[PDB]
Amino acid sequence: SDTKVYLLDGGSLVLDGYHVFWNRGPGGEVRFPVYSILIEHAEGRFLIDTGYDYDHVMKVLPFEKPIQEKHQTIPGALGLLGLEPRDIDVVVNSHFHFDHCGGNKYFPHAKKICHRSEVPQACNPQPFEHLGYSDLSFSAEAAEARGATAQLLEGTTRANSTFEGIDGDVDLARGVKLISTPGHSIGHYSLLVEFPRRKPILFTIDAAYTQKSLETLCQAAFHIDPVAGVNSMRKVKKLAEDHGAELMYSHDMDNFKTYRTGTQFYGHHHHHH
Amino acid sequence: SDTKVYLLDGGSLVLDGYHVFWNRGPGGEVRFPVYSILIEHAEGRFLIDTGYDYDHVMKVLPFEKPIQEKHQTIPGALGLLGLEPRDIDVVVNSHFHFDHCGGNKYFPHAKKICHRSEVPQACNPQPFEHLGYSDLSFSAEAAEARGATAQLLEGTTRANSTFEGIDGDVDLARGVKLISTPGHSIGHYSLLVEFPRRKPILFTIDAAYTQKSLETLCQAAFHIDPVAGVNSMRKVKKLAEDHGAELMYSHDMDNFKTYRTGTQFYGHHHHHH
Ligand SMILES: [Cl-]
Ligand SMILES: [Cl-]
Ligand SMILES: [Zn+2]
Ligand SMILES: [Zn+2]
Ligand SMILES: [Zn+2]
Ligand SMILES: [Zn+2]
Repeated sequence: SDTKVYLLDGGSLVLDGYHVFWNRGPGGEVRFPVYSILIEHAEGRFLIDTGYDYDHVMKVLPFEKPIQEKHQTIPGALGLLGLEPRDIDVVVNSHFHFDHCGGNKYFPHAKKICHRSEVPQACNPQPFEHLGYSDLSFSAEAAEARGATAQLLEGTTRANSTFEGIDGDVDLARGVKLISTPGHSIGHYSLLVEFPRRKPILFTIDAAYTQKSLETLCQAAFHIDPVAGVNSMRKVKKLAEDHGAELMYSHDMDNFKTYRTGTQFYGHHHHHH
Repeated sequence: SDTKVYLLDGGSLVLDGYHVFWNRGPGGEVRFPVYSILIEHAEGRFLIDTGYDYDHVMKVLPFEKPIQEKHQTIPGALGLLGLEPRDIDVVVNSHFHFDHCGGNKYFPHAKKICHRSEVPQACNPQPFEHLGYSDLSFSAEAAEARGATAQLLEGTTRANSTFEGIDGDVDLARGVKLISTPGHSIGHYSLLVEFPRRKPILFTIDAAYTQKSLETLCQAAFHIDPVAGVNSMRKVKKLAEDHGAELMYSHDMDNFKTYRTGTQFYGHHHHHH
């Protein structure tokens, strides 16, 4: 069956404008959305990222003032589509900052995929990365390494939280490509989805928070290598041009309000014939 | 004659707390001092850094709300000591962000020294570095490369604005060591001054803006490589321990108010014998 993309609306968080636009700002509170990307594909149901865990943010990062209603948890968002976590075959994480892996705990049955460097980074991050990598409930191994086993959902084991590590640009499935875009994090991935009858979508994820971020090459203040970060923005600019792909950003409220979420999706049949 | 250090008070600038403490903040306007370090040495008078140019900041970065009185320009500060720019034999720049090289224009006669990578960086900086490297009046070559020859003081030539490039930890003079501390910028240098009868001083310069910055390994948001930036903070922590050196920070108002400036200096005779 034809590839469809559903965006799982995961509520919102707040940072300073200086967090969102490194050094440029302007300052002041900025609320931004968090979402995950569900692909219904011939080869299976693939979930890219799993949003944030509300209790985690309220305990560890309450200054981010999370707003997330019951339909904006991963199980809640899947429920809107008549699905449950057990329906997802593969979970892919762009990276393991807390706002992209907070729902992994619900998928012990799924195959898990991430960049090869990301699990080791969560186990032993740079000192300035501890708060980004603060939810280790996605990995028994990383939780153990970080002294955070108390975060683990009951039933989580090393066996059911082991990732297949990947590297470079790689095909997840037919017309679904993971685009290596490191800098924001050591193994950060963006996502390119191709369709049978509409143009590709390039999900920048955290390689570019907002359209303005890309336009100005002003990345987020959270990064491990801002030189890599800029080069990954250029890679994204070009890949979208070269593919005629449409760009969708991770944490851009104005743009997010134009995005289909919930039961609305990308990849409609055309009724041409 | 015995080594003496005079701090040239160069007024102040404002940034957001998020600029000063990368990602940690808190936010809000923070005013911080800018100073240069004059060493009266047997081998000559060495000036490390030259503060900011007031007209440059008011034209290019007015949001930094510069305050600088006439005795806080480099000629003004030297005047407090009965000196003029012509009295300085060697100018060393820690790096070429505008707040450390704005007074170089006054020293065409002096030998100039900087890290080998810093002039090329000013000529062609990373896109996110353009505003840090925004005053090119210290170099005819860099001004030309950046389309900024209008910034040049009359009489400035390639001949009299050429630097001797250095690399690694190197002795500028007896008991004066330039400590390589890259990360904040590609060729950033800190400074260690040893005396005949008091403990060394390690001037962190921009490797650590404030005491709190060092204590928490929270560097400034302005950097090119934050991994290098942390490692340079560790190098500074250790070198100070190993030397029993006293730490002095670049942009720390609370600490700066305890520092000797103007006619007060470090390196007094002890009257013991
Ligand atoms: Cl569509
Ligand atoms: Cl003294
Ligand atoms: Zn992130
Ligand atoms: Zn994110
Ligand atoms: Zn600097
Ligand atoms: Zn500075």
